[PDB]
Amino acid sequence: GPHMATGQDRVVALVDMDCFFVQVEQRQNPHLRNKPCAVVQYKSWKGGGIIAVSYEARAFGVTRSMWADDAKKLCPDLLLAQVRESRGKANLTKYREASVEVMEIMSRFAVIERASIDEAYVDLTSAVQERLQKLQGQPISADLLPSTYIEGLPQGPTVQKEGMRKQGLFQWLDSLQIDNLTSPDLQLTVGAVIVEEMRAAIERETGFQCSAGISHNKVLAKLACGLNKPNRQTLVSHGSVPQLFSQMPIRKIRSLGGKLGASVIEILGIEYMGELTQFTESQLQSHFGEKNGSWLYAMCRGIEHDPVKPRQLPKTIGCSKNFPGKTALATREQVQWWLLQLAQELEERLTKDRNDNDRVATQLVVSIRVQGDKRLSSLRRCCALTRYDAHKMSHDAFTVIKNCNTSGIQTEWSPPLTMLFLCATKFSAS
DNA sequence: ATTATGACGCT
DNA sequence: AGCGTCATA
Ligand SMILES: [Mn+2]
Ligand SMILES: [Mn+2]
Ligand SMILES: [Mn+2]
Repeated sequence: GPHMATGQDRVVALVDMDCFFVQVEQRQNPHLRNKPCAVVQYKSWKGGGIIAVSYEARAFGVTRSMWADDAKKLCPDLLLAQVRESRGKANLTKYREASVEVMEIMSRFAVIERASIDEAYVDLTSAVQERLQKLQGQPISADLLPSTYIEGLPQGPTVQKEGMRKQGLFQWLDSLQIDNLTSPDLQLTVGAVIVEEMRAAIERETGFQCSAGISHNKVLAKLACGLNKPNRQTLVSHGSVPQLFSQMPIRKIRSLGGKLGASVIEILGIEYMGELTQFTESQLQSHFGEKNGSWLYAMCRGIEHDPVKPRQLPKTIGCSKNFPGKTALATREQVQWWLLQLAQELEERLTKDRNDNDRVATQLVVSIRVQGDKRLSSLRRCCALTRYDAHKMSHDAFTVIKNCNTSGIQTEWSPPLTMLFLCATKFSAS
């Protein structure tokens, strides 16, 4: 009774950009605006690989990881923007810099956790308490929530979609008790008001639109965010969880999209998140381990405790390139040339990072893939990173991998390399 | 022959 | 440490 924890202590939001790289290119090139559009890397192999798709183009069935030539079969008028190439490789700097624009705006409202190049979590608990004390028991007007959906509403005793959003919002606000400054539903609502303000600032100041989710933890906020994309935000209350989860495939929850989620389904013979509630914590721990078991037990009830980490900057800076099919590197001079190309991009990004962020990387990780190996990475080795010098870094990288060559004579490289990776890690203040 | 990343868990 | 898992454009 009075003692069951309900995972309602925090207000957490996740803000995620809409079709992010496409918006970055559409801002730069107005001819791409309001069009079926995609962003592609490379060109020669099957038109290049698509990595971002406008919502107009999704309507034709265009997706990420589609070759452009195949996307064009679905959408003949599809417009394309190409990722920059520098030093023989795709260079993502434009999108990393656009990301910083957005992250710096979000940071004006709260400490954020950068979770990808286009999204961040926000713990709004404190900001909500202050807006509530300002409010002075003042009801929250629907006009303060112009792009908010309330998940699960409307319900009970118009065929438009905006009409439905407003009906749900009205039912939600009508049920609220604004008299209680400790009420979780009220706290989420005020959180949503703040996130409207945040999203308006992002669009005003960058031209980019985004979606958001507001809930009591990161997993629910992430799930919420996707429910009404694009250019909308969604509030998932604690009370909405049993209905939401009763038909929610397990794989849709963050961390459960891979082998663990598949094992949950197979071992327990279930399909939906809600079905997990019928197992004891010990049962779940027995199948999935102590940590996963406790996490699942709480998660299926809408409860999760992972903190929003105060980290706005990536903690690693890496450069990677695949060499697929017949382009695999087979000579020493080839390997050394590409290690240098990667190291030069790495130096450029590291030197900028040092100036911007007052830190220095201290470890260099070198990774390669060899032909035949299914695994992402075949080998991973570290060495010291003592100077931001591309020639030193590439020479050092070569030194750490040079023994991988099964060749008898030194000039050939075998088995051929299908991936090179350089990553700077272990930052210290400077 | 999607690729280019980036965080965190295990032992 | 090195490997594996899961994730995002
Ligand atoms: Mn996005
Ligand atoms: Mn995202
Ligand atoms: Mn995506």
